[PDB]
Amino acid sequence: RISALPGLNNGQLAEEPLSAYVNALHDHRLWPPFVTHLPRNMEGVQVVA
Amino acid sequence: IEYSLPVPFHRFYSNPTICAALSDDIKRYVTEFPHYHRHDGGFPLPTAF
Amino acid sequence: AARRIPHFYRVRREVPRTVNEMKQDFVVTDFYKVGNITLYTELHPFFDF
Amino acid sequence: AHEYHNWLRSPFSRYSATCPNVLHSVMTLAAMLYKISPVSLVLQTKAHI
Repeated sequence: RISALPGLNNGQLAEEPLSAYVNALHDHRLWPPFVTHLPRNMEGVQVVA
Repeated sequence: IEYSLPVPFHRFYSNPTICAALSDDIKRYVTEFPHYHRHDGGFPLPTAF
Repeated sequence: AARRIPHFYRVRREVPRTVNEMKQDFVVTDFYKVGNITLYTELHPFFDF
Repeated sequence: AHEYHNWLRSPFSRYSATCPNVLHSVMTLAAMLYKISPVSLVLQTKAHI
């Protein structure tokens, strides 16, 4: 709740919500250190083994 | 979950998460537009409402 | 209406915000500034345009 | 070991290394993840943060 400004995160400019532009917790390019499922959104992100 | 039908019809009483759980169309719609997953209103009521 | 709620969200397309909703966007300080495009509408305390 | 191409750099661990174990340090790690970009600047400034 803190991380995304709910009073201003109301829109898009790319095919991404504004809340992704303001806080890293909200965009899909940053991953959590531990994964058990792959994410739904992986447009420009590519994963390397 | 099979006999229940969601109806977002008010500024209150229009939680996106519940109505996304209850119907697959609203699930697709919310995944398209994550910025609509918000509770200050702003989540688009249908054209009749 | 209750049955055609899904038909509205079937259309994977965005909706415009109302000027009242876009007007709530502004903090008390900068509601009066030139950056508030919605000011041309705030004509009457008791009526919205 | 690629620090300079990483997302979280050394000041993050330098903070979490001594922060007290209360909710406020969690919220602080979150607010530190605010992105710095023109879009993020306007979103933070319009909120007067």
